[PDB]
Amino acid sequence: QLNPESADLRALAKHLYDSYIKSFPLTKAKARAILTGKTTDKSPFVIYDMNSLMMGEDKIKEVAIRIFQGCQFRSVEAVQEITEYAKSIPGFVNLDLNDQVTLLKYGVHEIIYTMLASLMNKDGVLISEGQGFMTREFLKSLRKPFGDFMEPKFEFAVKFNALELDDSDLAIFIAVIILSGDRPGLLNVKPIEDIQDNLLQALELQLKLNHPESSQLFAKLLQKMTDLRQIVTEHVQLLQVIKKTETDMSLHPLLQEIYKDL
Amino acid sequence: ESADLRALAKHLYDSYIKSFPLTKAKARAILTGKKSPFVIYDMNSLMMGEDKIKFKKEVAIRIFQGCQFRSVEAVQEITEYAKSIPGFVNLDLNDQVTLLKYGVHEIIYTMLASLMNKDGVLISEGQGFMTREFLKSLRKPFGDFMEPKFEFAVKFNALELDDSDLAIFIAVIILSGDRPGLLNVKPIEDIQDNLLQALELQLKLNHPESSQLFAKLLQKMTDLRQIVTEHVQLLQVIKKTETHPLLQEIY
Ligand SMILES: COc1ccc2c(c1)c(CC(=O)O)c(C)n2C(=O)c1ccc(Cl)cc1
Ligand SMILES: COc1ccc2c(c1)c(CC(=O)O)c(C)n2C(=O)c1ccc(Cl)cc1
Ligand SMILES: COc1ccc2c(c1)c(CC(=O)O)c(C)n2C(=O)c1ccc(Cl)cc1
Repeated sequence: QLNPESADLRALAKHLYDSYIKSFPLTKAKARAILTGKTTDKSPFVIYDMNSLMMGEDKIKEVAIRIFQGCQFRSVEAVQEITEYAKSIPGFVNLDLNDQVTLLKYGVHEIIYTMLASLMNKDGVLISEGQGFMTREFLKSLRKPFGDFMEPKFEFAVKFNALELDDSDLAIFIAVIILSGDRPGLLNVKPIEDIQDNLLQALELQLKLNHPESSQLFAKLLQKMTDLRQIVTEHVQLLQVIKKTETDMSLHPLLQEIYKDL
Repeated sequence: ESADLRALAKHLYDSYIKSFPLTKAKARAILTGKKSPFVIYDMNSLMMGEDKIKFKKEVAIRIFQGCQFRSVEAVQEITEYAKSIPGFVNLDLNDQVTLLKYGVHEIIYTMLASLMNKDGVLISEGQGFMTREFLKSLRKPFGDFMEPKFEFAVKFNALELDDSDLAIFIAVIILSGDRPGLLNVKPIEDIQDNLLQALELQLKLNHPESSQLFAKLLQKMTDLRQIVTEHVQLLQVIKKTETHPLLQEIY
């Protein structure tokens, strides 16, 4: 049943889950509760058009660019949360400082899209800490350059969410993503792969115990990692179109460094 | 199932051995040193190997075209192999075509790695060895079409997989249920599910040593698809060169 090796893996899964809850205010469990059905101030105000958007700004704490800026800041914040979480991953802070930067530089967006799926269903996405919900249709109808940014995330989210992972699963998966080893520019790949192998072992057991009847969930989840890369690249090219189409459009420095020479 | 997975593994290996002329074991012997292949390291050596070895104006272009000739050949070998995978033939015909159309490229690079090392690649069934430098020394954008494969190969070969491993991995690549246009994704995923179990057992029995090799191999699929997207890119750019009708059709 349980053994010395298996026991260390469960301890790691728990540590990671506990750190995950402490680092990310809006978990998938909370997201799903708001999306499925409640009464408490859990019910989100829905934005599906210009007027409703107008209304949401009064109920929630051109539009194309206003949505852009809001989504832009939330990513900066997400980077901060992910960065905080990364430090809790055993051995991560002990690695060469440059590699810590490299790992974050490349894992941050893959993680952002992974967790964003937790806030999405086929019809829309929770915003402003769960207070609002912006429909998929509204986002897809935005001015040419802007109405093409979210669909690819929704397409991914609908399929990824089909795996039915919960937060304890995601906590370990997110750690695996960060501690890659095949990221461009890494100095000491060995120590990084040793940590990842251990996280992989933890994720494998975690999925088997939490999802007994889900055959090869582990392999299916790992394959999803390719969907994430695709999302990142595609997103980058779309970002380049924006930089040129809206010379009056900014872009937070933090995000700008992540994308530099990516 | 313990035994049902090994039967599947053995079956794929046997079929893979029969569908693919040059195996990794075969190529490895030839690559490290175990008939010394003709080496193409520069222009004159190529020219010599052409009439001396006999393969099948402007070198960069002819080399690029030879890559296509071999790719098309490989496709038939892969198609035949795909047909030996249990369940494949019973799938909707259009899906089979969809799965092959999107999978051959991934498989081509996977297998191409078996014939590469950090210094070059084995050509024309091991008879030759085109050097990595000669390839990188090609002009226009041609001196950069093989390099990404080498970099992928270098990383992929580090897993030290053997033919029996690759046989199952290649079947997994073919039965990808996320290919665009599929009409009945279920059977495809049910087969890949069965193949993934077989691949997992195979890697644990064949390499007790390397921890999480199964997971590491699957992560390599991220790399593969990038090599492909990237390859499709260069191919379109190449579509901007002046320097048949029936051949252009075949390819
Ligand atoms: C998945 O990408 C998005 C897209 C739109 C977003 C957000 C995130 C967040 C943040 C979040 O969801 O956590 C908010 C608040 N969005 C807004 O709709 C918005 C609307 C008007 C203004 Cl002025 C500013 C922001
Ligand atoms: C959670 O995933 C996303 C999705 C879209 C994003 C971003 C992050 C970031 C932040 C980043 O990429 O670091 C920017 C700047 N996005 C946009 O360009 C954008 C354009 C138009 C609209 Cl309507 C909404 C968003
Ligand atoms: C699985 O599909 C392929 C695709 C391309 C290939 C090969 C196999 C092999 C392996 C083989 O042919 O045995 C080689 C050597 N490829 C070349 O890059 C190449 C380049 C220039 C010329 Cl002129 C000829 C071949």
